[PDB]
Amino acid sequence: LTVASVLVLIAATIAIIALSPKCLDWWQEGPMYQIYPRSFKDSNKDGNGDLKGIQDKLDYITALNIKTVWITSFYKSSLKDFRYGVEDFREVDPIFGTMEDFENLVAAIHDKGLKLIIDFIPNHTSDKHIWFQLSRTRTGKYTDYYIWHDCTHENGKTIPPNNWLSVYGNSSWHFDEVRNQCYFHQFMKEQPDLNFRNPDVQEEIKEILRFWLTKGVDGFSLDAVKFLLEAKHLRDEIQVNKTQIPDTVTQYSELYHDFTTTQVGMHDIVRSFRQTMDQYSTEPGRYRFMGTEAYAESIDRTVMYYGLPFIQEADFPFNNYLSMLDTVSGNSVYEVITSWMENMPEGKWPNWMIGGPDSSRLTSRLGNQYVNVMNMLLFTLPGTPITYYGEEIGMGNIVAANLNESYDINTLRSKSPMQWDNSSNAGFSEASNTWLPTNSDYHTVNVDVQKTQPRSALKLYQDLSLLHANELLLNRGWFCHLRNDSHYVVYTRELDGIDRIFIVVLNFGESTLLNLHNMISGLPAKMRIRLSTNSADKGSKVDTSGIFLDKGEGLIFEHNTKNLLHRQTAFRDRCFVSNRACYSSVLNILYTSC
Amino acid sequence: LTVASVLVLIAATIAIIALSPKCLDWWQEGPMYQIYPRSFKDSNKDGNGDLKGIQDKLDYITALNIKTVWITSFYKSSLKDFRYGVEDFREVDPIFGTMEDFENLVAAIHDKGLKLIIDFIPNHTSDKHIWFQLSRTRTGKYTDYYIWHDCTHENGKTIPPNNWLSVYGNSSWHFDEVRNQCYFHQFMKEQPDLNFRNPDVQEEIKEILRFWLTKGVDGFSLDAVKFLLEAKHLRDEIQVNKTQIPDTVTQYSELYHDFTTTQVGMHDIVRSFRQTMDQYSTEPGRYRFMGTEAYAESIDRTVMYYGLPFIQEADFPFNNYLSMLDTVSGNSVYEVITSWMENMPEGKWPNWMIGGPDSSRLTSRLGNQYVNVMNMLLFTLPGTPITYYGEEIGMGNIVAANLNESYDINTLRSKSPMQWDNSSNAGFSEASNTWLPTNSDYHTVNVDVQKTQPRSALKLYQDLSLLHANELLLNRGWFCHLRNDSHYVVYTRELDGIDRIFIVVLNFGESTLLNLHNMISGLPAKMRIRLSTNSADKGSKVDTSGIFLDKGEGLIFEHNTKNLLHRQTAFRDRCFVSNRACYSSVLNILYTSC
Amino acid sequence: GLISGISIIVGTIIGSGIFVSPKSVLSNTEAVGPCLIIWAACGVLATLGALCFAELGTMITYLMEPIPAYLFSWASLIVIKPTSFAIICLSFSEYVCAPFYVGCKPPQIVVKCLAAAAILFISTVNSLNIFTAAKLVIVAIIIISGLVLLAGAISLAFYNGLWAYDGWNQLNYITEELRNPYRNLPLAIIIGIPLVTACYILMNVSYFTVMTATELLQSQAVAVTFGDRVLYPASWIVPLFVAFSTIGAAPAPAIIFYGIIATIYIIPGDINSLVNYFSFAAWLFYGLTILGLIVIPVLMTLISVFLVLAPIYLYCVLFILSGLLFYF
Amino acid sequence: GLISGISIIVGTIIGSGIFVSPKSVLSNTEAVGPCLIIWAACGVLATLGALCFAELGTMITYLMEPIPAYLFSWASLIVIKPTSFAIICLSFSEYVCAPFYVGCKPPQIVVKCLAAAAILFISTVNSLNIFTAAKLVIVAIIIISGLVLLAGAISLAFYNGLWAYDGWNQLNYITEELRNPYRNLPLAIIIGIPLVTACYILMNVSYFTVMTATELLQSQAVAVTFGDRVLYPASWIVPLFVAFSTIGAAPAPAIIFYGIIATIYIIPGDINSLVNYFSFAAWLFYGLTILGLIVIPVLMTLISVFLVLAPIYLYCVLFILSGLLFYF
Ligand SMILES: *[C@@H]1O[C@H](CO)[C@@H](O)[C@H](O)[C@H]1NC(C)=O
Ligand SMILES: *[C@@H]1O[C@H](CO)[C@@H](O)[C@H](O)[C@H]1NC(C)=O
Ligand SMILES: *[C@@H]1O[C@H](CO)[C@@H](O)[C@H](O)[C@H]1NC(C)=O
Ligand SMILES: *[C@@H]1O[C@H](CO)[C@@H](O)[C@H](O)[C@H]1NC(C)=O
Ligand SMILES: [Ca+2]
Ligand SMILES: [Ca+2]
Repeated sequence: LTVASVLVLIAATIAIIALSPKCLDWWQEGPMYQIYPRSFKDSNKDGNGDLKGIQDKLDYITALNIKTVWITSFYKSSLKDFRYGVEDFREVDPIFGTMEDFENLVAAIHDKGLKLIIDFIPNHTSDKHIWFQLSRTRTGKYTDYYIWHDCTHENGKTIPPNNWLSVYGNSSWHFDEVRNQCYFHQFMKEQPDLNFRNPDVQEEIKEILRFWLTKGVDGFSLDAVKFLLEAKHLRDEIQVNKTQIPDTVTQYSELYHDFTTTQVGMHDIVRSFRQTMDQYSTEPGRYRFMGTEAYAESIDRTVMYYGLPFIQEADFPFNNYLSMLDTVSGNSVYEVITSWMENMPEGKWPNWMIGGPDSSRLTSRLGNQYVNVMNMLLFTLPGTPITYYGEEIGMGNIVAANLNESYDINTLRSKSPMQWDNSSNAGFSEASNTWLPTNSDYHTVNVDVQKTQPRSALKLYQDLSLLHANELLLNRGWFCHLRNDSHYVVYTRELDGIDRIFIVVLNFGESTLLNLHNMISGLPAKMRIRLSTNSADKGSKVDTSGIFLDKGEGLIFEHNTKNLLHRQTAFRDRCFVSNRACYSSVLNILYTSC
Repeated sequence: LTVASVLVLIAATIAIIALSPKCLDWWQEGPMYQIYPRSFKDSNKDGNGDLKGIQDKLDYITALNIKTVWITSFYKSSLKDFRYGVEDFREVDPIFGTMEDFENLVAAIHDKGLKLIIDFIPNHTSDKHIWFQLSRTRTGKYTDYYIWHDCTHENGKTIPPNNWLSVYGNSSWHFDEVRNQCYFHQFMKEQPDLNFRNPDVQEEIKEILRFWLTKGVDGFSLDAVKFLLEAKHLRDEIQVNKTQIPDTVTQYSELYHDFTTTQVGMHDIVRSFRQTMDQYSTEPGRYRFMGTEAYAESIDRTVMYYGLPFIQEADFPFNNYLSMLDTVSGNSVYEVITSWMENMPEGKWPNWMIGGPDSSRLTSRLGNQYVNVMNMLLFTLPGTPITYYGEEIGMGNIVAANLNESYDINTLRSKSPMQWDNSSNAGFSEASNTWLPTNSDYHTVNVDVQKTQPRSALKLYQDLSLLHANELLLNRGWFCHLRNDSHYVVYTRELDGIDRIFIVVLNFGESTLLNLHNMISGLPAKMRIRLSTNSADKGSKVDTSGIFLDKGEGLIFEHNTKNLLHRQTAFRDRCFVSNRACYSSVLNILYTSC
Repeated sequence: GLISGISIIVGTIIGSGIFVSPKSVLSNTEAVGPCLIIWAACGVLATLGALCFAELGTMITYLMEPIPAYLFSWASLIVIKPTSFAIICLSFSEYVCAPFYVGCKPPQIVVKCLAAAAILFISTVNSLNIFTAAKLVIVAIIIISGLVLLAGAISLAFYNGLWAYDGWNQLNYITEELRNPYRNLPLAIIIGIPLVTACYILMNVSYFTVMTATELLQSQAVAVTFGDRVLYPASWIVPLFVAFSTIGAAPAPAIIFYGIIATIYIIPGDINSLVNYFSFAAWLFYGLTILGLIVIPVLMTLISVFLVLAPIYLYCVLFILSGLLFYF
Repeated sequence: GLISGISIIVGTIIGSGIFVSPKSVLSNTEAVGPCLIIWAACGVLATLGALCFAELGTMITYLMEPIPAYLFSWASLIVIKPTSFAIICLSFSEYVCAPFYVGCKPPQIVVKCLAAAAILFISTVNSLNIFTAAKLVIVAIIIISGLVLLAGAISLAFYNGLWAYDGWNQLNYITEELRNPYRNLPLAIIIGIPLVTACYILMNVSYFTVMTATELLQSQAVAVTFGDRVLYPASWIVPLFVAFSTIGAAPAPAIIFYGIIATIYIIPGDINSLVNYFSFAAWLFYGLTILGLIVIPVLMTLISVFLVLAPIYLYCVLFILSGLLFYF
């Protein structure tokens, strides 16, 4: 009998190994907390943030159950704004410390189990770059590193070869008196676009990627992908106003950009970036993440960066939606969620971010009442929640100050220093005359004040990430949204074998009442709440038919049943899942077939 | 001692297996002989060629050392010309036999060691197709199988949504009175373009590919790849003449086609075609070939179909060059060869074809004197030589006849029936009033006459394919071209370890004399000829300094030396190879390292 | 009892010759029907031969027949045991390096040094049941998997077809210690060898339903090509089991002498030039053994004279017609 | 002579405990320097113990020591031999299924049934040199490849560090038939065990130069992660050799009783809860053995009392001090 029982065990183990799904990578589980390196924490007492200040506050990052950091671009740049025109990719600016300060930051990050991500701008460079200074003199192989074209430039004014306009001004062809030819920049006067059609240039970007990968940056995040390649035929773009007179079109909005954005072969360059990073992802635990971050485009063009089922391009593109939305309601939020889940290919991992560097703050664009409900929506979605720095608490925008450095007046309100304490400059730096004035109402909004008091908008961010990390329904579960409303958004998170669902209700309306008996069938007379967007009514009792919800109010209901909506014939076109799996309570393991 | 000698043998075998390169596939070695199914051979005595007639003449195909057939599109088509508008992809027309006649043809081909290739047109369909007849009535899933757009069509004429013109006429948007909407065809009034943005349509093409792959067609050959996808934004194309008045542009030449050719995502559809055929290529000897056949475009766009080093797209695109060349000289032929070898990525297999269906004959475009020299150029190049039917001998064009069927007046001169015998209709068919009049001078030009007489332009095609198949220098060897001339084209074929090179000299001039001591260094006082395009003179003696060459004259010189040009520092930028390998005379095996 | 004897008989008959024979037996018949007919004829011939040996070996217990005995002793030391020892190693070499060369056939240099290394290895191991179990698995898999998808020149076909039936002349030597040979040894042969014959026929039809007749000629190892056209995901188990069992089927001075002169047999001869070289001398002495018993029969004699006069090489007449005539 | 005895001593000392111990010995010391110091202390302690056993075993030839003897006999049948038999099988289970779960740790259900299947397999095989050769290859490869890229809580570190030195108490039992034990057995220990100690130190520094200190905690199998970060193309040879040699290192009523009660030891205890469970009772009787000799020793006694009073396990005193005292 034992001789049969010994193989029945080996057959059981080989079945578990064959039925166990692939474990979620570090970029799939755990939220991200995007940090601005200049407005997070200062250590050397100079006025600007540094990489050492992020290492000192590393214990606070783990307190929020954060997995990845995604530090914003920190390079030796002559232009700190406008897509971060870099003049030296291998070196770091005098600010943010030195190369040794960066090596100590990534090492301390790996000791606490965290992951790092750095921004990468392969599209353009700076005017002070060693490649551009050697291109104007036609020195060696660098003579064709940029898009150069012969243009006429007489006594008074330059004439571009075409009407191609830059995103931040006029005349995206500028003339220089050294090379006597116009160069294509498309972003700014001091940001020449790096010609990617040169096989030498495409290989030079590989050396920059491998340089940081050996340091252990644990992935990259491309900034401008759709501006890489342009049309070889320097033809004029189609104007939006056909009757418009030429010599007047100077705005990037009044022009159809069909020859300077998303050209043939642009994705193949993105496909080659993943192939280079794949050489460093051979380790079982050391996987490399790659983000495209293509903003200001339609939904069908964003989902193309996910790749094809037979060729890998990128893990996921950064979800620009939910950030440009100024006025939120039941229909605007529902349209954004369905636009991403319906256009994304199946088996991919979505993502969501409420705010970012080039966007207004949450409480300044939506309001202080929507800070709690938007944080729950970020953690109750199947995608990887991405959080901006200072977004876990309610940090308002600041007025535009006149800085001597070349910085964008707009989109600078989000670069305010992090409010740590209630001391001078909100504890961001012990020095005076900081690079940006700290927000005025920092004595009432800071990490130290919100930690000591209950019912604050800091504990809600803590237990949401804890609920997202501990519970398996939020990590890898189905997403079944219920119809469409203008005063409430309700969706259900479920998984096979759990015998328990999560009902998330977000108001986004005007203090209306919800009847849960009209949306989901089979709910009991009383249901319990888990977290709320108020932290004061958790573990309470509410009946389904009639629920009192305020403006900024959100609830999570935990019901025990084996009547999952994803199994019913009605909820088949409104249920999405990335990794379809089945849970087993008896044998605590993950199953593919069930 | 023996205990050490036994492992020294195993170490030798495991070294040979590890150093042996990959064997050349069936599409890399052996020439192709493209056959027109309607003008090759008739069996049932009806007037038109059939697939049974190709089976009867299969022994002649093997007599030319031909590896692949590449039969031109033979489907149930309502339009036999203009990109072969098919109305039924699963069935065969009444002509060319039935489905059983095709199954007996592919089976007889595999018995003689030959390979088959069929043409595939996934771009468009016919008006009588079951998909188009079901699309005009909006019946089920077929309502969006074609590019439909709402257009105005009042009493007198239709108005297209844009100025997109077809390749063969005006107004590539036509109106139908059933669906009351304009459909996009881009080729002809009865050739609606199949909308590929529909996931259902892209999957329906997979079922057509798998249908013929189970029959054993041994690969496909796509017809129109650059016309698959179009721009979703129905915007007007840029006119070549800016001052041109609208309502007059009706020619495909006076319009820049930037929204209807080579769109974003077109290659991804081609990448998916190879992924479907890869499921049938798992066998070691049963590999599937895929050709794109993108004509009328630049060289940088043609080489993009070769694929990337990390994703396979196609084996090689069909080389449209060397066919549109009407006047041949030393510079026109040299530019074509260098344009393909310099733009093609390394490790790929090139190709060459002198003529085709949509092109004039060789002796009618170049002359009867250039028939022998162009056949040597096809077999002395590293690519896969592709030969049109009737091209091995000198077959002239015919005058344009008025046929009752919808056929193109031009490009029909190449569809003349094959001249087999000197009997009625040149032995093509025993019936009268054939579909196309056989060329008049068939009593002097036929396979039977050229076989019995020596010094003909049929034996030169036989021993060229024999020399290309027997000798390894022509199968897989280096290609080092010498400088540039207007009255002779000289290149050298060599391989490491052979200790012997092949010097090919083609005149393409006006009966000039060549001094071989000025081009290649190290040649002896006397050199022998191998084929000498003109016959007879083979195995003769000619000194290097002074060689008498006629207009249509070509020679192959075989010199024994270990002074390969590809090893010298001067001939480093003019030497190309696909599979770099070294030969060993002592041990008759292929080596990678040497 | 009886089933044990049948299993023992089947075990010593099914050797490493069923997946090497079809390639050489189809190159002579050039068909499928005649190929199966020749295989059935070879099977019934081996059956009759074993049935006759079962009555000739249990009545005289070299032992069955002076000069003839000396010739048999001399032939079994050069052209019988060492030649069959090299064919098994050549079959193992052409099957262990076959998956490495998918598109094209392996080089002749690689297969010879690998076969010579296999000879020196087992000759050293032997100088100091698992093979049978794994061998019957491939024969069972090919037959079973073949059924789920189903429902001058004449003398060389016999030479290649009878190589698969290798061991029918040494059945009474390992079956006289089981039970009474009264009605057990002849009974285990009249239904044991035809069972292998039907097993070989069911295994040969499994090749013709997957690959066509013309593909069998250009295929040195017919089993490795059948393993990738049917069992595509698991295709390495066929070239591994048939090679792991072949090396098992293949006295210090006797092994060294059998491994030294066997290496000089693969240098000037291929795998096809040795089968007709071993089966010539083997069947020459087989006919003398049947002739010695005489000194069904009307057909056994007319078919045996044809098997000898049809082939009637230069390196063979100086060994059997010149070697002993200088000694005698 | 002497070198043969040294090789035999080294062979029975270097077991499957050098690549399982560091993970548990660093989780208690939480450093690198103290870790190597604890390893050197364990090595010198094993050296002194073997040197004392070399003088205690060759003068009284259970054999080294009434009631105490009975207790030793009773303990060696339940908590000594069967427990150590389960730890070896648990170490084999956590190493043969480790490469399958790269990103995350294996399930507890899978490792227990696989360990129980390994117990029933070897218990059946035993009821009816290649491992050592392949084991020394991995130790040599990791050390060599590590050099080409180089140029309360204190008691648990000793428990996990001394598990690698498993076999130092049974050296005189298999070394008294080689030569004179006058100056050969103590000589092959004073330079044989420290040679393994230096071998273990050179093997541990090979891990800290490839992976950092924090990566060693979240790595059940530290050798499989070292095999892919250095030998990326050939990374399957490390998890295969250390698993093929571990299963080799692991009387009908004695084997059945040792395999039945060992299965119930892996259900409520992990691989970490059993090392401190076996080393507690083992070193408890080791101290009584040294104390019996007194009634090197000055250090063996002061270090043994510390190993017992520092943890002071509750589920152990009711099995060895309560189980048999009710039976006796
Ligand atoms: C832009 O379009 C509008 C037509 O709606 C019209 O003002 C004109 O065509 C364009 N504007 C100018 C200033 O030309
Ligand atoms: C355009 O339409 C008219 C009407 O049929 C036709 O005669 C003409 O041929 C078309 N133009 C071309 C280039 O075919
Ligand atoms: C086409 O271009 C030429 C200018 O070279 C001029 O004839 C005109 O702009 C265009 N022709 C017509 C008929 O408009
Ligand atoms: C060779 O090519 C160059 C440019 O294509 C041309 O200028 C030159 O005349 C050519 N030389 C000969 C001998 O044709
Ligand atoms: Ca660019
Ligand atoms: Ca189309």
